[PDB]
Amino acid sequence: ARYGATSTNPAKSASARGSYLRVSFKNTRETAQAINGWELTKAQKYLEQVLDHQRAIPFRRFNSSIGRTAQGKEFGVTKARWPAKSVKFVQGLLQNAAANAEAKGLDATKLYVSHIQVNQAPKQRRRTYRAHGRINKYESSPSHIELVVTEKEEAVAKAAEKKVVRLTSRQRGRIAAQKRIAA
Amino acid sequence: LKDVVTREYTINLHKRLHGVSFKKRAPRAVKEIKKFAKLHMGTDDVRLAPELNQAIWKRGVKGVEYRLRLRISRKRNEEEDAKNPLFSYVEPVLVASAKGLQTVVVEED
Amino acid sequence: ALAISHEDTQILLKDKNILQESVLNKYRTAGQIAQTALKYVTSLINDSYHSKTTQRQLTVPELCLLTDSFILTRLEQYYKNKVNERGIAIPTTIDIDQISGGWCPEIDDTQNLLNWNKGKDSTFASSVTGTLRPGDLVKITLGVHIDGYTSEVSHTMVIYPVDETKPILQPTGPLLGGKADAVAAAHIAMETVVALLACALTPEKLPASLGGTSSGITGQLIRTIVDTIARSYNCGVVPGSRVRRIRRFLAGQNEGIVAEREYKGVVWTESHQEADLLSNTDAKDLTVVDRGQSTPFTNVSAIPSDDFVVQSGEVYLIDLKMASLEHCTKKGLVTLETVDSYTGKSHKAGELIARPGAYVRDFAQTHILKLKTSRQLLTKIDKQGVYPFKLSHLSSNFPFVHENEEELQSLKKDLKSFRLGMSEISNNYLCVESPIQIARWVPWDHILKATNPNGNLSYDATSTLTLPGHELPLPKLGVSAIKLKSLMNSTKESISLPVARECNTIVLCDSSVSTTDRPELLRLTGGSKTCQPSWIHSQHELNPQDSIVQGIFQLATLAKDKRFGLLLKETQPMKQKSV
Amino acid sequence: ANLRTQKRLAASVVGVGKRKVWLDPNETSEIAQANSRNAIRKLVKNGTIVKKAVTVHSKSRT
Amino acid sequence: ETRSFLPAFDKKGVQTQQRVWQTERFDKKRLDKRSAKFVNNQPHYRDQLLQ
RNA sequence: GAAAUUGUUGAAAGGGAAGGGCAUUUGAUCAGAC
RNA sequence: CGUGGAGGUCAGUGACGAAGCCUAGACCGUAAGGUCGGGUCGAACGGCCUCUAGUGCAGAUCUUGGUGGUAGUAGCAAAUAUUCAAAUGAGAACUUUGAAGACUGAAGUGGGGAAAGGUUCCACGUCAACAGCAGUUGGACGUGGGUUAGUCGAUCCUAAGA
Ligand SMILES: [Mg+2]
Ligand SMILES: [Mg+2]
Ligand SMILES: [Mg+2]
Ligand SMILES: [Mg+2]
Ligand SMILES: [Mg+2]
Ligand SMILES: [Mg+2]
Ligand SMILES: [Mg+2]
Ligand SMILES: [Mg+2]
Ligand SMILES: [Mg+2]
Ligand SMILES: [Mg+2]
Ligand SMILES: [Mg+2]
Ligand SMILES: [Mg+2]
Ligand SMILES: [Mg+2]
Ligand SMILES: [Mg+2]
Ligand SMILES: [Mg+2]
Ligand SMILES: [Mg+2]
Ligand SMILES: [Mg+2]
Ligand SMILES: [Mg+2]
Ligand SMILES: [Mg+2]
Ligand SMILES: [Mg+2]
Ligand SMILES: [Mg+2]
Ligand SMILES: [Mg+2]
Ligand SMILES: [Mg+2]
Ligand SMILES: [Mg+2]
Ligand SMILES: [Mg+2]
Ligand SMILES: [Mg+2]
Ligand SMILES: [Mg+2]
Ligand SMILES: [Mg+2]
Ligand SMILES: [Mg+2]
Ligand SMILES: [Mg+2]
Ligand SMILES: [Mg+2]
Ligand SMILES: [Mg+2]
Ligand SMILES: [Mg+2]
Repeated sequence: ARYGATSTNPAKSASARGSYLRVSFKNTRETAQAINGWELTKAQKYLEQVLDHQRAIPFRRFNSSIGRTAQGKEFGVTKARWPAKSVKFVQGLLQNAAANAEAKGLDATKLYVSHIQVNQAPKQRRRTYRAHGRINKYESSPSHIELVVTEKEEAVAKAAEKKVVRLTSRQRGRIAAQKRIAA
Repeated sequence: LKDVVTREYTINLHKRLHGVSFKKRAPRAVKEIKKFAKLHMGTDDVRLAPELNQAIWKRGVKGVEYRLRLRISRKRNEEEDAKNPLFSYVEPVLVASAKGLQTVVVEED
Repeated sequence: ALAISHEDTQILLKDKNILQESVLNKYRTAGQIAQTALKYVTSLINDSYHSKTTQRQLTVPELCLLTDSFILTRLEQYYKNKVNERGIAIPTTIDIDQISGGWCPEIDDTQNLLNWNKGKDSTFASSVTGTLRPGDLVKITLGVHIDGYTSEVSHTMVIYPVDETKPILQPTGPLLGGKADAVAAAHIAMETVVALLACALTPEKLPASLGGTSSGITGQLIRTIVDTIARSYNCGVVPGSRVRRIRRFLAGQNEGIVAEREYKGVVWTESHQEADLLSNTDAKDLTVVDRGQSTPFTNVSAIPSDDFVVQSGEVYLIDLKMASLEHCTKKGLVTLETVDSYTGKSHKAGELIARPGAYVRDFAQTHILKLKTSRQLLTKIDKQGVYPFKLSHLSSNFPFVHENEEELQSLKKDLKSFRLGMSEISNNYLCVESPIQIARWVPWDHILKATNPNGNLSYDATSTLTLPGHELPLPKLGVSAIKLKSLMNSTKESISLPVARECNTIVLCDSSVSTTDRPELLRLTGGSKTCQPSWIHSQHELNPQDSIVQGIFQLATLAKDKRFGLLLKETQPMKQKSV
Repeated sequence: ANLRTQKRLAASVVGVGKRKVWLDPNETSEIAQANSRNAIRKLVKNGTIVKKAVTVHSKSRT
Repeated sequence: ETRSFLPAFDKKGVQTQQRVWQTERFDKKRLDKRSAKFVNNQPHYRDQLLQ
């Protein structure tokens, strides 16, 4: 374990990590951030929809040159896709997450995904063939993923107001006059 | 809910295949039939009786007929739950001319 | 139907296992036919050895054929038209001192056995030879089925020198070894359980310091006793013994490998020898692997020996092998060792290199055979029932009405052709061989120093369901048969033991089944001719003052009376000589 | 099941082209167990396998 | 007959033959990246358009 | 187990580059004090 | 000012954390640099006095190694062509079978060899990597089987030559 840093309370969260998977790193990172912060029941149905092309994954960083679609309007962006393979693995990490959660005794409708991250696996290397008898690297950008689901706690409202008040000698006598005037 | 039907439709293939690539022409008809039957009885799960296949290909890739008389049956799906409880099945009806025939409910018995 | 259903699972298992008259007469023909067998072997045995020289000493390979072909003689004459399946349940197996069982040589091999052991010898000089020397403990195991119902004979005959000083042919002297202490321990225990299975018909005349009326017979009762008789005589109860419930085409030994739902019986393994040594510290911790093997109906087939409680209308087998102890200072575990065909394994002068003479067909395993000789064996082996055989039984000439040298040659030329169809079946595992094993004592102090990297629990053994997987149990954790051979193969501490094997079949009948009697005990393979002890003197026997011992003497002479509510019949043999 | 081999041996035993070999689609479990010529022999005479009729080139027009 | 046999599996085999394919792949990619530079070394090349 | 390079969270900023210099505003953050 | 090693000295520092590495935390020095706190780490190291050198990097179309932007873009388009069901299967555009449609069209996409290949043939297992999509298939991977000569070749003879 030792995931990317978490602001979560560990007791109430579940975690799932695949690694060295075969997927577009640039595509899977996108599909991640589409679902980040969501409630789980939600996102699950969502990815399903995408798999049928009812919704899409807005491409917010590695977007360059893609075709623009209608379904982007939803998230207010013109560039979006349906990365079918990238999803299979996320559902996978989502399917599992739901499960590791239920063995810890955490409520399934109180679940949501707080923390989702994808960084780069070691690239893997093939050969490829070009004109004039030259050779170029032919590679994949395999992808690490980790997914930390949280049990929703809205129960936090804490009273913090810390006043150590330094008031001058003038400042004191001038409050004493407002309260002498029968404020 | 939806209930378990059968009907007989004439399809105009002539219009749906209009201006297709001669080499890909027939294969469209296969898709244009599955699409057509997800229209009526929007079952979305459509299967093709291989006789119908021999009907669509009987004339070769470029020679698909102008009109088919198609017996379509809505039926229930089994075990192994698919997204649908419901089925679609298209198979041929042997008939002189596809001309001037009206859609008809064949009463199942 | 092709599908084996719940309708027929009921029609096959509980129905044909109903005790009815049509059924009993099949068993009764088997009780005598089998005892008519032992009486024949017994005859031939002494004719050669004890008395005057008849111009050849028969050999063990010799007596096997004559024995078997005689037991074919008697199945020719009974239910000939009436019944489809009639045959030999277990083939004649003649065994010697250290041998547990499984020894059934074909004629071909006396030059093979001789050859292989040419170098390493002098312990086993009786087995390799086939000639039997004096002072030997010799089992003879026979069984027969009629319509798939099994009656089994087992007895331990001691052979003696010959004293002609008395014109009366007296076997001079008694048997003065701890050897004889074994056979009289089993002979005692045989009568012991004989009288116990009478009390489960009715809790009548049941020993009071033992059972009461709460239990006619219990899982714990029978087991507590036999180990008492053992510890009495200091004879180690062999790991191979059992007390079994039997059915049509289902018997204990037929397939030790193939599983049985709804299992009934008392089982004895090495997993039980630790429990007796480990009854000192009562620690209940069982270190268990969660494996789902032999999982289906584990409840019934796990072989619980406590949950067995005797019923009436059941057919039981008593199987007892009791290994004697030459004095062994440090306490140890009694185990079985297996005998191979390959010389190279060992430089030990004391090893036996031999061949398995018994086989079995597993209808589970299906493999297409390319060879045309191993095919003719396959469809032939399937022309026989579910019981163990040797390659001789399969043939045209095997019963051989008139026995000539011309016929001895007819079978030998065939054996070789069947040897070659045997290779292709035995490697593809379409058939399993019978293990030929030795009696092996081990010091406890080898196994408690045991250092192992862990490893294969894989299923290679004929052993039954639960016990086998780890063999030596969980409280010994880390030990499987493999690391056991390794331990058993540090040999300064190794030693081997004589054995007395005893098989009785007992059929429990009520007054609906037995009319003239009132509730009775039918002893098949119990005949007065077959159960004869041999001259024996041992200073161990008969420990008084144990409530279980005093209850056996009470019950020993209790079955000794006709005021006893359960009258014990002994099936008498048949008439042998006809010419 | 993978029936390539069974179709190959069929052409060789029957002694005709792989074109002309019929394997009963309903027999696909049984044909699986063939795996040798003499077995295919049995299957060939049995009728689970059959050598298909030659397509026609008619000279009547010429 | 209650004996139910699907199972045959050995982790020792799969796991330890797993590393194997995983080590050598590491070495094949490493023979690639050593030679990647001058793989395109082409002495006695003829430019088509250059003078 | 560094750098380049990369993901996530935090903060901050952005009308055709960014970055630095002098100076103070606002935000954070730390020493000296006895 | 700093660096790798030597002689000397602080009866120097150290498993109660040595060196290293991270640090919009502090401190001295004009500067080269030194010094402390935190984190990380697990076995050796530093100050002064002297000796020595393979002693300090932004460059050299510098040397090897490692990584981006470019960019999920260029592209994956010659050889007329595929389609329906069933089977198998965690999974089928691509495997197996049936069905239908087509191509090579005897100077063939057919059946045999030489040169060269060396096990690629065949079978049972199998899908991490390879087959620039896939993969339940394979010229891949793992375990094995497979080549039988008095008459076919080599062998013998001589050619240009050696
Ligand atoms: Mg652009
Ligand atoms: Mg473009
Ligand atoms: Mg290229
Ligand atoms: Mg080239
Ligand atoms: Mg057009
Ligand atoms: Mg470079
Ligand atoms: Mg490390
Ligand atoms: Mg960095
Ligand atoms: Mg310094
Ligand atoms: Mg140096
Ligand atoms: Mg440190
Ligand atoms: Mg920094
Ligand atoms: Mg230099
Ligand atoms: Mg440098
Ligand atoms: Mg540099
Ligand atoms: Mg450069
Ligand atoms: Mg690049
Ligand atoms: Mg493109
Ligand atoms: Mg390409
Ligand atoms: Mg192109
Ligand atoms: Mg093309
Ligand atoms: Mg394709
Ligand atoms: Mg043509
Ligand atoms: Mg052409
Ligand atoms: Mg070819
Ligand atoms: Mg060839
Ligand atoms: Mg091949
Ligand atoms: Mg294969
Ligand atoms: Mg590929
Ligand atoms: Mg793949
Ligand atoms: Mg290979
Ligand atoms: Mg000759
Ligand atoms: Mg010649």
